[PDB]
Amino acid sequence: GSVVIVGRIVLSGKPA
Amino acid sequence: VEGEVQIVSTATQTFLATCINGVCWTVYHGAGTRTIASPKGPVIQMYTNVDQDLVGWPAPQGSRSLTPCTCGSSDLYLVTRHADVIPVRRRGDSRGSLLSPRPISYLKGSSGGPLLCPAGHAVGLFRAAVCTRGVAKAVDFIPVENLETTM
Ligand SMILES: [Zn+2]
Repeated sequence: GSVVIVGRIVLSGKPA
Repeated sequence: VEGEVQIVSTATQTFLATCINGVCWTVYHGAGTRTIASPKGPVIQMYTNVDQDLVGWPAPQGSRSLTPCTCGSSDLYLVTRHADVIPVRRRGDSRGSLLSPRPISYLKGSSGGPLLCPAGHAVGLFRAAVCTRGVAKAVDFIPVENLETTM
């Protein structure tokens, strides 16, 4: 199988 | 916006990965020797150290790396898959105590996430929760030094 990326976290809370 | 932490999943479980120094690291107990998905096909692991319970793939798209800690602080902060920050007091080379124990459920799915210092720099990679009757009071982590060394 493969590891897929389901989401991401920005530690600074950057909205941009 | 680029993220330092990736929320990943395999057919069986969900956990986290953390990009440190251009590499996307996570726990071997979550990924194994699995490859990581990309739009050009799966990319194989750059590093694999079953002993340290560590694996590493090239940093993926939409990510940014974390800077290893160099201040040596013992006041750590664990980031969960839900983006919750949990203060941890470092007890040793690879362990720290939660300043406020949480039920194990609160820490589930977070292995592979980062243990940060007061400067938000990477101190280690969350390896496993140390529970006592369903309450997580401490955690085991892989020092960034091991990652630096693996590279
Ligand atoms: Zn630091």
